[PDB]
This record gives sequence, structure tokens and C-alpha cells, in this order.
Amino acid sequence: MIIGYFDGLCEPKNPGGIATFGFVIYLDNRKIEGYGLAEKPFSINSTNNVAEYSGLICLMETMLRLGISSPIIKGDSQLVIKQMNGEYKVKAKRIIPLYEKAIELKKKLNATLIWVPREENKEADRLSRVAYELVRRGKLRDIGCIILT
Repeated sequence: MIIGYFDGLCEPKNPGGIATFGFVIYLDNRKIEGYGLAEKPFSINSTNNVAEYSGLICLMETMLRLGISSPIIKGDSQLVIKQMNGEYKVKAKRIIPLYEKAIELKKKLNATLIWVPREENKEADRLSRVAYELVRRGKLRDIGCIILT
């Protein structure tokens, strides 16, 4: 089985800050890293949960594109994980579309989502920060997934 991690952040304020994300996929002898921007910088729609859902979505879309199946997905966002696993309801208008897309990917991948403490998700956190810094430098300005070669 393959394991992947996802993270998202929104600084310096939430909502209304810069929302970026990061993810990592661990293959047999290779590590795939990615990150990105989740919403317009300093937009009212920019929130931590939007960033976290976006990281989850990019992680799963990448796994699907690669042909990975039945993976284990880990993250420290209990909010996202509990909504995805059906314990928490989703009503936030901005979250609804992200949740529905994530659910379809989860089903297509037959992925299992598991929560881990923040101290165990430092890799994906590092990537979210990389994207954050690129946004501040004007080097990241499109909403979408970025996968490092």
C-alpha cells in the first residue's frame, strides 16, 4: 500500500489570508512532493479549511493520475478527515464543492483517511510553507496543483 500526506495553511489571518497547501506521496524508492495555491491571496474566501481540502484534493488527483489504488491518506486536519469520513456534516458553501470533489476521488481510489498529530505531518507542512513563500514573491499566482519533478 502507498501512503500520502496532505496539509494546508492560511496566514497571516483566517479568513482573508494566503491559503496554500502541500502534499507528499511515498513510493517504494521515491518521494513525490507537491504544493499549490488554494484561493485568491487575501480573499474573503481564503481559509485554512479551504487550503486543507485543496491539499487533500491535489494529493488524491495526483494518486489517481499515477494509477495508485487503495492508498492511505494522512493529515492533521481532524475537521477535514471527520467530514470526509462522514462524522461531521458539510454546510459551508465554499467547502461544499471541495468536499463533493474529494468524496468522488476518495471513492475512485478507495482511499482511507486517517488523522495524525501535527508533529507527524511536518513534511506536508513544509511544502505548504514553500508555496506560501512563493505566493509572497509573486512566483505562485494560479489556483491549482503543482508537482515537483
